[PDB]
Amino acid sequence: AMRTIYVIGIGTGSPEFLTLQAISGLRHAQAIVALDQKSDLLALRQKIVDTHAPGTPIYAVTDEEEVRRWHAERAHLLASTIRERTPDDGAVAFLVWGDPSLYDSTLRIIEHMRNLEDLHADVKVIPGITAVQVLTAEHGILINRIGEAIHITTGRNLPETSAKDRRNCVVMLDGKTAWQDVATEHTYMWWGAFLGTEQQVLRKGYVHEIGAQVAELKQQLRTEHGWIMDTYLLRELD
Ligand SMILES: C[S@@+](CC[C@H](N)C(=O)[O-])C[C@H]1O[C@@H](n2cnc3c(N)ncnc32)[C@H](O)[C@@H]1O
Ligand SMILES: [Mg+2]
Repeated sequence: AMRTIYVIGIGTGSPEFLTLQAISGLRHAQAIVALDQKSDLLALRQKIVDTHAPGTPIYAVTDEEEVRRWHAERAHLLASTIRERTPDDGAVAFLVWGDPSLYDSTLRIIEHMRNLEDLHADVKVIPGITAVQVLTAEHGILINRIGEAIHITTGRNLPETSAKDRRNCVVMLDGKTAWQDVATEHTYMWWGAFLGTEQQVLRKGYVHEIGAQVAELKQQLRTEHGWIMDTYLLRELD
């Protein structure tokens, strides 16, 4: 009939964040794919699979005109791999850090690939715990004040974000230190890096007070580990 493609959120930093639904999907997949270096992450991901889908290898796919050429080749690669490793009624799982819906290209890639390679499949998305949810849980805070909007955005977008939206915003994908550029005396920040993991680091306080310190810390950690992923929440406590 058709194959099932599970797109499975595997959470952030720890195997404890996996849902029952995710575990069922992993255990029923006849093949596992991940579109991707960060050795710590590869190791965490393998640990999740070793625990729940032991005996199933992870097929990890890694990267002008060249990008467009790579996408076509990647599409052919994915379709061929799926057809080889699963029967016509079988199931493949794609692993996605956090939740598949949030700042991730896997679903888009799958949809493009299916169209280009004429791959008949039922796509089923399985939610997972996002970095945002780990940040708020580890700090023991609410993501909003009563009735308040929540603006989730990127470091690149932050300087162009309205003051009104910056009253309660979550910032992802910040390669720099964008809190320094938008803070007032009332701006409070909850920050975290390597959330969920044994190398988790949390900081909080007024940007007035801690912003330069966290900027220094983020560089220290990046030099040490070779990379860093942080998420933070800014709130105007006026
Ligand atoms: C490519 S997006 C993927 C988001 C993912 N789908 C999710 O639901 O969390 C990567 C961004 O997520 C955040 N991030 C992911 N893992 C993190 C972690 N363990 N600690 C802190 N931030 C993390 C950072 O903002 C990072 O730049
Ligand atoms: Mg205040």
